[PDB]
Amino acid sequence: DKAAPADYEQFQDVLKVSKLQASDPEGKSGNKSEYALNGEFDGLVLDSFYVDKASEALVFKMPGYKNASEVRIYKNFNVGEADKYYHLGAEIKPINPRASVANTDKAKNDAITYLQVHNAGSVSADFPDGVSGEGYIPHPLVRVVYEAERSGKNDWYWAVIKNNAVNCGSKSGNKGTEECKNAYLKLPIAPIAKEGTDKFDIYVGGNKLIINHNDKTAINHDITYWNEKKSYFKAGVYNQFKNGESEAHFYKLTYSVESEPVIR
Ligand SMILES: O=C(O)[C@H]1O[C@@H](O[C@H]2[C@H](O)[C@H](O)[C@H](O)O[C@@H]2C(=O)O)[C@@H](O)[C@@H](O)[C@@H]1O
Repeated sequence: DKAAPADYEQFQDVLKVSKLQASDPEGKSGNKSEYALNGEFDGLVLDSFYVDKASEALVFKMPGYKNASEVRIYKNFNVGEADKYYHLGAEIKPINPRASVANTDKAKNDAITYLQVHNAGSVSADFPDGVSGEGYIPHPLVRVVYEAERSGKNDWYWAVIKNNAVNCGSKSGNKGTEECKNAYLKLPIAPIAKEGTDKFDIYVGGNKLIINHNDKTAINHDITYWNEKKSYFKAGVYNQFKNGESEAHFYKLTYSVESEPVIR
């Protein structure tokens, strides 16, 4: 039933420019495993990363709080260039995500992240693609998440946007500040599909973050405050809930560099 994603033409392009980071839910190493660090995914099939032969879905699957199975796209890109927009396209079906979160500990821990724009560190700093370095702050620019319930909305996708470039980590000395208390916009994108897939396109460039869902722009947000941070894409599952396992089927996942975003 399970095959190597590298065998499937529709995923080959994105995999050539990615590595896989995958937690080991019962491993005792305490740091995630990493694979295809050279962008070569031949032979890679795991419980947490495979193609389902029948549907040809790329499956990311992961038990346990804060664990993840995700590809990390190589390019550390600048978000402030005119006419250069970095684009992550995905067509996904989350698999019974309400079941995944059903045994969680508290209402806030009821989320699953599918797509991210994270920072690698400063545009000022000389470190290569594919890794992180000086200037890194421990917050992604945006996560597209499923949330079971928020603000009366049940089973919607949300964009969790970091709305400043401040380090608000536990060792920052900043957690009490206004910037840190008010650091995020959490904005509702669309309910999860009743049937079929949900199509996402993220464009980052020209000092903008654009997020489309089913070809309709849901987020169109100036990100000039982030433009000192080299940024990069991740896609898969990453768990903000306890005591279960998440699963997402990606029927398409693409990465490209465009002269302009699609705004509609
Ligand atoms: O749950 C929280 O205390 C805050 O989480 C923040 O998102 C975290 C996220 O859960 C992962 O740890 C992540 O990738 O790092 C994130 C970050 O932005 O630092 C935000 O959701 C924040 O609103 C929460 O209060």
